[PDB]
Amino acid sequence: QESVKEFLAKAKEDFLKKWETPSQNTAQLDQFDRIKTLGTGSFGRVMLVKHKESGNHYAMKILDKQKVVKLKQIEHTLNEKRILQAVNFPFLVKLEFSFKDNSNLYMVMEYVAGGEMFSHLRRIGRFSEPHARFYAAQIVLTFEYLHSLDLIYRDLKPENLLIDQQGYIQVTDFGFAKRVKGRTWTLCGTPEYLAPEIILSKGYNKAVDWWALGVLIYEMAAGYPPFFADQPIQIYEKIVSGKVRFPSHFSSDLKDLLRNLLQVDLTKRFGNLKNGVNDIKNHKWFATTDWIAIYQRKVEAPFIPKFKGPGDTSNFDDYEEEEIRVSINEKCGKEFTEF
Amino acid sequence: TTYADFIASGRTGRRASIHD
Ligand SMILES: Nc1ncnc2c1ncn2[C@@H]1O[C@H](COP(=O)(O)OP(=O)(O)O)[C@@H](O)[C@H]1O
Repeated sequence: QESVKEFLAKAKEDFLKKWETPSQNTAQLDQFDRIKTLGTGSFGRVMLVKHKESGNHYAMKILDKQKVVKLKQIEHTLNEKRILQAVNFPFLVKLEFSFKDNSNLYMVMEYVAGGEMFSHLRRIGRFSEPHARFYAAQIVLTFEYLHSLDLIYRDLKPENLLIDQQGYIQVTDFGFAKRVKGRTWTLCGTPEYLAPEIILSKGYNKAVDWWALGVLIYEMAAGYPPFFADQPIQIYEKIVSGKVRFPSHFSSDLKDLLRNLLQVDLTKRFGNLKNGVNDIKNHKWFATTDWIAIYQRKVEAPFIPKFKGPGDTSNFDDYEEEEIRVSINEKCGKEFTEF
Repeated sequence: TTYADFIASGRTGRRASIHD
């Protein structure tokens, strides 16, 4: 069953072509009517918009060029767009258009109306193992794909995982995604999901994404993360210790998988070994998982959000709106030339 | 319980990423 090797090989050729000669200026602001904010993160906002000529809705990520510079995220933003436009996988949100003006950078993605896994997770409390397993399999295949292209995601979390109309995951936010061979050192990500090697400024690799998968699986199944506190600094102390505790309801299989993902020793962490991703795929916790079926989206979703219209946002919280300004003077022109 | 302690903490809402 190594058509996956051939699959990845062709997938790589496809990626490299686009990574080599990226798409640019495929749209403009006036082609959309801005409706409402869907969510916000460290910087910029994501708005639900309607494309005039087609009538389709999209999620427009808006980035203030001046804020990007202030926060020293230039390179990261260029990575985000360059990578987004080049990738293609069933569980990666699609970048439909991208462009820029005097003040901002815009990345228009396909609108995923189901909302964040985060909201559903907090609301319901926690997911059953089969439910969590369903989502986990999708991330596993996603990281196998990304990693095969020398990409590190670095921002795994329920907040960046959207549920589509069929109940499948759509990964968003490549703000910290990077294409790297070897190690890297940036201190980035979300505190609760940081692998110990990131916190210890030792330098790290793809293995950090596998640690984050452990954190994700734990949080979905438990309802709360494996390492939490009121301040990030206290969180790092707990992560570094490595001492983890599992809820009484955790199956023996789940705990064994988690002990292998939330593994401080890189020579022992699953996903980072000789057999690589297959150590995870072949794990007992994933025994009932039909990997091909998952990739083909032929498995029945355990949860299908309520669909009330093409531009319905009932699955997202409401946010304080603010005018999208555009200066008559070009800002940071040289810095974002390739965007 | 761990649930209670989580629920009463200040990090149950959407978490922001860092760049430190
Ligand atoms: N394609 C999308 N469809 C629907 N909502 C989205 C989409 N992309 C992002 N969102 C919403 O926007 C939020 C932030 O997106 P993100 O890329 O993380 O931007 P920011 O830089 O503000 O963090 C998400 O957590 C989500 O609620």
